[PDB]
Amino acid sequence: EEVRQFRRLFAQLAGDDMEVSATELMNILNKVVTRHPDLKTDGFGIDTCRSMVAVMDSDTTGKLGFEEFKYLWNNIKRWQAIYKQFDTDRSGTICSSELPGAFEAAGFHLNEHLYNMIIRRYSDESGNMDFDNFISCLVRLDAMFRAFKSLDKDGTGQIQVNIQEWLQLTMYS
Amino acid sequence: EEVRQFRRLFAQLAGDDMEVSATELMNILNKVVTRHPDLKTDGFGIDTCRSMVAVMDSDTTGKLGFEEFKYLWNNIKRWQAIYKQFDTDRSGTICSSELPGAFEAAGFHLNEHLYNMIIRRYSDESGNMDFDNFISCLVRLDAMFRAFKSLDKDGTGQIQVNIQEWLQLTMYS
Ligand SMILES: [Ca+2]
Ligand SMILES: [Ca+2]
Ligand SMILES: [Ca+2]
Ligand SMILES: [Ca+2]
Ligand SMILES: [Ca+2]
Ligand SMILES: [Ca+2]
Ligand SMILES: [Ca+2]
Ligand SMILES: [Ca+2]
Repeated sequence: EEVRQFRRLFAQLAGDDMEVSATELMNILNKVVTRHPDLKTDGFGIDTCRSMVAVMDSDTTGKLGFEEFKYLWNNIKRWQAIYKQFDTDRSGTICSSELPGAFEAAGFHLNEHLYNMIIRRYSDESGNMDFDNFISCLVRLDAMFRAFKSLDKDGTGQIQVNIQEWLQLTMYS
Repeated sequence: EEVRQFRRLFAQLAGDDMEVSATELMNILNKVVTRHPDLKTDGFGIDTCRSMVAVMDSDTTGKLGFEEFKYLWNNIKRWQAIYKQFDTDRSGTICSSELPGAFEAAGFHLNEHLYNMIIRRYSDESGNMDFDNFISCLVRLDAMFRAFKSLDKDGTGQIQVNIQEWLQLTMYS
């Protein structure tokens, strides 16, 4: 039943070219946030959505196919539940003191230095991160751990990255 | 005279913390585009501006100091002139056939594969790129070349990193 329902959701979202564009993704995510008054956001904007699609577009078609979209969408569902669970003051936002528990719950165990860098790059002047910023961050963070793992074939925790690979991974993002 | 005028522009823009925030950068860049009706754009948005500030924030204060802002602003000026020069049909946008000349004029030599990625990430469905997208792309592209070259002083074409280093280098919206 869930497999059939998800297939229908994808079919209706993707439309006539059978892939999910940045605009299509933006529009469905903004529909989600309308339904959840407990998620504070200024909206998912197009630039943020083009970045999400690029970092998830493993076959470089420009758009998200069934499996690419499935991976992203199920992550967003999980991360949404986490954001609500770790917003322990109901601000509708994740503050700097809430952030480590939320990221750790999502399987990302970072250190103070890296949390500080995340807050600086993604959170506002008060140290608060809203829903679109949080989802944009996690999608990227997950992709960057996955890219590292794919290059660390010998399991040493060091990767060698050539210039071409570097430009692909940073620019198509 | 121009040194004095630029110092005044920065002082008035940066205000009471003497650094330029993503919001302050957004506001001045949108003022620029108002003055140049020959540059087509849907505006500089906040997410794009937060990314620009982060990639330019080499002393990790969160905002752009005098020298950081000077380096960014002078790049934007050069790239704006290039955009007008390589828009050889006066559309107010850079098409896929105008892009290589514009990037080459800005010093960047990329393979066909990378251009295809950049056009998918930054250009519209017709292959046309607007002004904010063009500037956002070049600021990132320049930053990513500088980051890599700093870590490959030898010119091996390869860098070695651990996960912390990787995430510091790549966690840029
Ligand atoms: Ca579609
Ligand atoms: Ca794809
Ligand atoms: Ca909260
Ligand atoms: Ca936001
Ligand atoms: Ca300021
Ligand atoms: Ca700074
Ligand atoms: Ca043109
Ligand atoms: Ca634009």
